[PDB]
Amino acid sequence: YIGNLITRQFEGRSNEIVKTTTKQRLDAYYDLELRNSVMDDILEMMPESIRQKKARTILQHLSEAWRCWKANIPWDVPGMPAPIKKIIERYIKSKADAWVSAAHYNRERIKRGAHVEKTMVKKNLGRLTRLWIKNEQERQRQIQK
Amino acid sequence: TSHRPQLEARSGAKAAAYTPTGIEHARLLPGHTTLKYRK
Amino acid sequence: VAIKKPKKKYGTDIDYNEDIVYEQAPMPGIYDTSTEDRQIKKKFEQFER
Amino acid sequence: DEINEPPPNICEQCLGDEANIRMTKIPQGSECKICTLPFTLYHFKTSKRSNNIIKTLICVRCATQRNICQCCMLDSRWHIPIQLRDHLISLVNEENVMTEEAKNDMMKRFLSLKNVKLGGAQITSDPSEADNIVDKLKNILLRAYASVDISHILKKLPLNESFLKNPSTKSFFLYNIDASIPEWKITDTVSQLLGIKKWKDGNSLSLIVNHKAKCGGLRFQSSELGERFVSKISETLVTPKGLKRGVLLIDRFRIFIIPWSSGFSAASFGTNTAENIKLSLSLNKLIQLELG
RNA sequence: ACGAAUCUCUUUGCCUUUUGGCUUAGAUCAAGUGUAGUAUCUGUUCUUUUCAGUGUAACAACUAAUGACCUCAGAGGCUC
Ligand SMILES: [Zn+2]
Ligand SMILES: [Zn+2]
Repeated sequence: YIGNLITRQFEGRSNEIVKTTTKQRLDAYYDLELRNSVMDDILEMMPESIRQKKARTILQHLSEAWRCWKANIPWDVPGMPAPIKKIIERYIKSKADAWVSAAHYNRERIKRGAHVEKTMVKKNLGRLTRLWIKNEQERQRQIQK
Repeated sequence: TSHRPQLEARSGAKAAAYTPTGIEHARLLPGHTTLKYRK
Repeated sequence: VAIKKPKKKYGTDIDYNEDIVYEQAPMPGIYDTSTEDRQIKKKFEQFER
Repeated sequence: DEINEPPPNICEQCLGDEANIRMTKIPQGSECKICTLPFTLYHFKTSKRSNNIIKTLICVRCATQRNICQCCMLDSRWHIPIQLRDHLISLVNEENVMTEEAKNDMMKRFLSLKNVKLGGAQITSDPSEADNIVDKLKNILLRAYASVDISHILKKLPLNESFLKNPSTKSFFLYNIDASIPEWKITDTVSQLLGIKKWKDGNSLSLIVNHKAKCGGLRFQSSELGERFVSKISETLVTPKGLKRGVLLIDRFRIFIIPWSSGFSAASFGTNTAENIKLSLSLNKLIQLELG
């Protein structure tokens, strides 16, 4: 304990501090890996001549479409290339499975009563009411069809 | 602005040329010091 | 009275004006850029004159 | 590489004359003077009974890029300083070679980690490329203020009296002193002439030279030395009116003297730099009037 | 309706200062009546100051410093 303290006095803090993933920065790190994976797959599809500008705009459609899936609004872009639209719909459903299964897993925690954070109760409250109304809107369309 | 995505990740090329510190971490203490070999 | 410099905000802060801060020289090629550098140095000293 | 490191570059004249030297290696000793980055400090002593530790001040990367030793930082061949080395190569290749050093701590560390040679370190550490330039050094050896009211001051400068034996004075007036010819060189020439060497112990002579006015004066204690200073000077110049003046004789130069017959002091030559330049301009005519 | 080059112009191509994350859209969406606190101005009080001792006569000190000359290795003497 003191041997780290004294060497911090004499030598200073190391500049190579690498933050481990933690409960507080898991949701951010899940997004950094997700934007990288979508960026890599779309950039291979591109025949040629794609730069830091065109890779910057395409990652918007991903962010917009995740909002549309949360809204249960169908996400259709006119003039969108069908391979890229095939890619973006895939990663949303990847993210949808993590979004839904984390919502199930935390409800089982809350019913047991075993150490759920005060913010996490409100987040799980918000995740379910998306899922319940989404299940409601699916059932309305099946009756209509 | 001031809230941005990443264009590239932090590379390990930069931390390799730094001088080390040699701070002693709790998880780098000696543990499981013997390897097991398969038959 | 000379212009005051902006003070160092940290220890290894860099005066960009004093030196070429990360001089990557052009790679040595085979075409002998000797007289061209003399004409630059003559023109660069002429410009600051 | 921290487990594969070069041996240190030290001169022969830092190590000295003895055969076996016990040297102490400290694996991260002090930090380098040049790149401010740590290294293996080697330190040693010439003999066992010596009283001076000789440390390596710079790292081996800064010592290789300049081709110098780590201890005295002189060049490994020719054993000369770096500023004089890059000047001697400048007279051979007719272009300025120079090792330039960053003032910036991020650009002292940057400039050391590159594997280049700096300045005359391409010429030196190649023995073929160094000996031929010494041969090219050898052919070089085959060549081998009109508005000022100065009239208050020139009354006090003698300028009208003669350098004879007969006046017995302490002070003298040296004019025709170039902007070269340093104050120590005139006291050494007088003390060589009298044999009163190590004069600064007894304070036998005191000399004031301006180097702007191109004039000066030297004061003696014990006036009997004044006849020794007169009699030990043989060559004199007589102005075509008269009024003979002795010549002190610094190498290739000529310095004229007249007994002041009082103590001149400081400020006799001038009390302002702009004012002193006109006294040299005043004299330049009288030197030409004395000679021609 | 085809000139060898300059300027002025139209159309294609190129898009050039041409939307840079995340989560629970990240979260929420303004007083009718009856009384306080802070700032500024205005008024009052207290505090922050010292020496002089009328007139006349007599005596002493001051208006140390500056300039110049000389000796000694800055001081000493003299004059203004
Ligand atoms: Zn160094
Ligand atoms: Zn040396």
